[PDB]
Amino acid sequence: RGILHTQLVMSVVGSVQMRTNNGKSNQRFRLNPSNPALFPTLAYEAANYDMYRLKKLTLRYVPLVTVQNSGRVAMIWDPDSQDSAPQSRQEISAYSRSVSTAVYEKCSLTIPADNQWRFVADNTTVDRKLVDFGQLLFVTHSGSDGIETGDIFLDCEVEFKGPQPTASIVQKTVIDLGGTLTSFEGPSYLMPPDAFITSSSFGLFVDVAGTYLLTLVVTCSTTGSVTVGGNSTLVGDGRAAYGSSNYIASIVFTSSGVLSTTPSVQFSGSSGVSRVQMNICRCKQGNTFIL
Amino acid sequence: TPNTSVKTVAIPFAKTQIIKTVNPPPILHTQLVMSVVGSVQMRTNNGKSNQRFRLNPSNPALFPTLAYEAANYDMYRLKKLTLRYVPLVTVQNSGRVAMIWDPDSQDSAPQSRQEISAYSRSVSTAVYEKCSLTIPADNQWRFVADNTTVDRKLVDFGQLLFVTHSGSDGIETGDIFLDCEVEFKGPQPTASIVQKTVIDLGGTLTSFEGPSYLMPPDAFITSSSFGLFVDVAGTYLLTLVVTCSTTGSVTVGGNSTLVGDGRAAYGSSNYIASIVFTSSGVLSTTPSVQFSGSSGVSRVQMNICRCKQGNTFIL
Amino acid sequence: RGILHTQLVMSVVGSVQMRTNNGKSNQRFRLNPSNPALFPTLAYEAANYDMYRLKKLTLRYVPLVTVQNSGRVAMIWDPDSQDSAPQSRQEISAYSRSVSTAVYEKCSLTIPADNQWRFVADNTTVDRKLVDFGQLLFVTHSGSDGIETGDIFLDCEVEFKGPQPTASIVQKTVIDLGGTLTSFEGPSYLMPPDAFITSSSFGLFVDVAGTYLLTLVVTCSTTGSVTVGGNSTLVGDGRAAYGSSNYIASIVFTSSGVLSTTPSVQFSGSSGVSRVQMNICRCKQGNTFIL
Amino acid sequence: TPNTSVKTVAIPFAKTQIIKTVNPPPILHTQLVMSVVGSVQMRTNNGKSNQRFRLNPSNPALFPTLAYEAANYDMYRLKKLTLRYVPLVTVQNSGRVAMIWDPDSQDSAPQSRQEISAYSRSVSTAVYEKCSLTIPADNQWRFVADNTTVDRKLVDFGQLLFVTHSGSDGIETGDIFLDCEVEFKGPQPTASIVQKTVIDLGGTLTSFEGPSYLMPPDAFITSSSFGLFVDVAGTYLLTLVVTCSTTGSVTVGGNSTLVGDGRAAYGSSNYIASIVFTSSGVLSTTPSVQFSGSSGVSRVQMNICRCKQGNTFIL
Amino acid sequence: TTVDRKLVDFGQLLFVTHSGSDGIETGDIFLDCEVEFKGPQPTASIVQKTVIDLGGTLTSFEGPSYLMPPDAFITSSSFGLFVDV
Ligand SMILES: [Ca+2]
Ligand SMILES: [Ca+2]
Ligand SMILES: [Ca+2]
Ligand SMILES: [Ca+2]
Repeated sequence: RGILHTQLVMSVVGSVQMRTNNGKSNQRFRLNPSNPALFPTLAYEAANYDMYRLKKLTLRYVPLVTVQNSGRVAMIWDPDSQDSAPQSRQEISAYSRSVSTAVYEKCSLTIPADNQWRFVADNTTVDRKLVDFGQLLFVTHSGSDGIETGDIFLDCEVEFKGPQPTASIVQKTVIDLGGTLTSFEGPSYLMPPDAFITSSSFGLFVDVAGTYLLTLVVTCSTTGSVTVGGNSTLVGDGRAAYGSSNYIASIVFTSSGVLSTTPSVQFSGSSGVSRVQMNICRCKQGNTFIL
Repeated sequence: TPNTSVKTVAIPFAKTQIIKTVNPPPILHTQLVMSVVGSVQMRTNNGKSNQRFRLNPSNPALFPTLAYEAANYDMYRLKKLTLRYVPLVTVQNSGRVAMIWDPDSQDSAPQSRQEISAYSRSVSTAVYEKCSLTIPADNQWRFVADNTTVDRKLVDFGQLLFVTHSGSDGIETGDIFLDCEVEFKGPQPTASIVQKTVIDLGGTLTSFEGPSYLMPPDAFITSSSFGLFVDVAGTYLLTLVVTCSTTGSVTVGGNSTLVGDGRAAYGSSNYIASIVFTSSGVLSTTPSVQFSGSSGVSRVQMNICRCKQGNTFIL
Repeated sequence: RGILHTQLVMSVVGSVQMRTNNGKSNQRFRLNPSNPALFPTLAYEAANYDMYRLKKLTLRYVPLVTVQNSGRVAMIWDPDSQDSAPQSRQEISAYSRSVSTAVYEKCSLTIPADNQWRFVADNTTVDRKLVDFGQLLFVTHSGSDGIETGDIFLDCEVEFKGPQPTASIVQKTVIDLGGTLTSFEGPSYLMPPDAFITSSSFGLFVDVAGTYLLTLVVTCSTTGSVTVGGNSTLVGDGRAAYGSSNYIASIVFTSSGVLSTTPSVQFSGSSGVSRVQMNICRCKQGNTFIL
Repeated sequence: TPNTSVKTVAIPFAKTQIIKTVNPPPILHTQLVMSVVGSVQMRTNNGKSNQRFRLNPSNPALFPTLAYEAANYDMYRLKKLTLRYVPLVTVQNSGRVAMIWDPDSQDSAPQSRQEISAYSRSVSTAVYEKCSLTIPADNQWRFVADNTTVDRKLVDFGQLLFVTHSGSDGIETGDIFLDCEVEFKGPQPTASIVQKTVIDLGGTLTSFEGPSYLMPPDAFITSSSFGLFVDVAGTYLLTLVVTCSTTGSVTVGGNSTLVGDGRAAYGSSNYIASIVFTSSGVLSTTPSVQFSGSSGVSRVQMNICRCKQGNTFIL
Repeated sequence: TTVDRKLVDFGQLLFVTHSGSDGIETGDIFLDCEVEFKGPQPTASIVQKTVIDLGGTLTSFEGPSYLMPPDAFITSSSFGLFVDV
């Protein structure tokens, strides 16, 4: 028999109007084990292999808030991985596997598994449709806007066929003025609508809920302070440096996955930001820098 | 069969539990462990050390009564293990309490929201609603921790971690109970139930002679001051022996109060006191026993005994 | 068959930190019928006899507060009557008969009785251990500090062997400067840590929850007013007098047994208090003094 | 069998009860008695007299309908007696309501917390939670109270006391219901259902001719004023006959309102009025019927009849 | 510690020798028990507290019975204990 793995997926933040996978597109919750959002602990095993096959899948929304904040969390599975995110509130019952209850009460949803071996995404494939097992979509619509409602767990029995040299679990992203985040050599901790640069400032929203390690490489002309807040606190040893036209810093912070209308990591005060290069690693608290 | 099943849930109001003892024979044994103090940001074992709850019968936090019977034996098992968080609050206060068991006894604690859910064996419901966690047992015999070993991983059975976040700040939310059937194999004469802990400048606590009342992230020394954060909740008996150059005063902080006849004395380079205090184990950001006002503190040596309110000295 | 007697024992006041029998030592709840705390109505029958034997014993914590104040009331029986009060929170499960639930919910605890005749305490015995049936200990530890949580009832079937001329149910206590309450010729309405005198003032805390009658005899040099508040209200006819160096007053008040950080009966404004002599009787409301 | 039994209690939210009548025959009989007004300090029968609820069928407080049928008989029993406090409030308001039955009918009331619990037969739960008290019956036949006796201890079956404290101040907390199977032995012609009460200066009410609408701690006279605290909650018909020297006015206070055509007159040393008021029985610290402004009041004589809103005089 | 420890203990052992064979390891005494215990405490404080005044003897507090009152002597200038356990 296999081994179950309970894994944290989201911290569900409620909404008033209508909202999909909360701040993000219909790209986040792909059913591949090469996805840090749905698989925070199996992505390290998924870097060693190229074929997977799912056996048991349950979603387990567990509430956290007091029973005073009305809401409706829905959990939806697609067989596609390229269908668009749902548009209305009432385009929810038209899916195949769906559980939609109130915010304050726990749920469950079982997903029937196939028997086909599928590729583990270390790419840059064009068709995600034939690779993934499907999407997971999470919808909130009543109210109780800025409140951590609950959190969604996920249980798996994943087996892997033929191995591989390890896919490098360190991102590498580049921003230009007017550009977006563009990943390089994987994985997908950051999605492209997660950052912004100006002529003087810089910011990153991080919602995967881990403890990470940055290496800022920012091309500016003056120095700038680096503040960490909103979703994440410093494991406070953030040592930066200046020199030539580069700006180099290294940060250890612990995000919490919750949305906020403040960037998690923010760089301000400088002038003429042109490029920002990143590396994120998912480290632990012992990887700080002694003053 | 209509493909959508509407199920109704009636969330009533405050759920509580009522606990009676019988007790009968000359063995399940429920005990309190903590009172869960909710916090806003993120917190482990609620301000206590990163190593505190630790499955030996020679551990004062989990077994304040069995630790005396554990001194007369060497081997132990643990048969039945349940953790039975009981709420004390209505459905009005938000928050989350999680109960975690490690198979290690030397890991650290989260230090994230990521690590709370999938540890291996964890129950993470809300504050106002009851939990129940069971731990599967083994059949191995392990040493009772005497004459303290270093790698206490092959000795203990594991940790308990008790993580809360996103409260409901510092309120009596609930309390955690613990059940055991402990059996003991071949006996000792006894074990010395008096700690001996030593601090140097820049160092931490290093315990000798056992048991584990104080743990190394509980004390701090400076060139002129000294402090202990006793978080075990008993009534104790100290003997401060502090290598100073001047005299000083000893006050009793927030976690504890005197039985107010603490007699101390100065003399040679040593400074010797003897205090009887009663601690509560709740957090407070004051040292529970504080010695300040002196100069050139280098060593502090301790003896702690768990004595009642008649072992105080008399003016 | 016998006759049951439901009797009020405490008004349980919650606590934040850790607290035994709330303001008092491990002397209060001795299992003798010569104890006004555990036996407010059988102490009048216990003054006539010298041997007792208990038959049925139940404790019946009945709550009073709304279910918003978290707490933990514990009720503990000892077979000793000279063991010390428990030290920690977690030295509760190590007793023999114990029920510990939340503040807002009722409990029950039955105590198995013996068959030995034991002496009724009209003394000044050294060993209470062989006389009493045991202790009762009451512990509160979460929070909800200054709140009347509930009250503990107690049921008995007590039979008495050979009679006696009546033990005088009027206390007599003396305080000196720097001294404490020292009782004389019984009973035990007041315990020694229940009073304080200064060079100018005087106070008594009364937590047995009855209606009483004082005779203050205070040796001062000037007069002083007598205020009653905190736990008890005047049945308001308090007539005092002055004269020579004595100060004599007579008060009828009704305590409620609840703790408060104000003395129940307080005497202030005078100068050179040296001795205070008392007599307490447990009277009724008709024993006042007409103006 | 593990010596510690964890039992879970789910305290839901507001519990209520729903009461319907059927009624069928040409006999259990539920009635309201009070609406429990919680108080902060300590209070008996909620501001009413120390003697009010009193087990005769000739008592308007407990039997506003049977008192007319009780006039046609002499003996009575009481077979079934339940008291069934129904809450009207959520689990948010603290407090305590106790329900007490005495075998005496002439004792006083507490006047402490000591006397509430162990009276003989008492239920003392919280405000938000339901109670139920049953009273065991006898087989004796007792006189219906006519042509008022003095020692009404051998006549009545007992008292009801209804003590609240530590509220939740003056809020509609709950209400108290009362069930009876009353049977009557040999009949009278009738009984005169009109009180006659007389007050002198310094004295109290002394009732004649029955029944017990007003009770002696309900009225006060001065040299110049007069007041009644009617706490029975009906619609009545007064005839004030006050021995004065001057005229005066009559107002209707807080417990009651006019049917506003109260016609009075002066004349000789008497002063004669005739009022129709409708009282509610709730406390208020104003006299419900007040006569003030006169001089040298010596006697006040009364007649009260329980008349409906058509027995008012006309301007 | 109670005072009248007669209703508490089960008795004494006395172990009298005479007319020796002076201070020689002669023999040794063994003791057998089946002890059973009824209802439990938290613990008992296993640390003595004994106090001597001038002219007085040992008066023990807080238990157990390591030292007993004919074991110590004080003077104006000296002090001694005969620990025999
Ligand atoms: Ca590959
Ligand atoms: Ca580990
Ligand atoms: Ca006697
Ligand atoms: Ca009576």
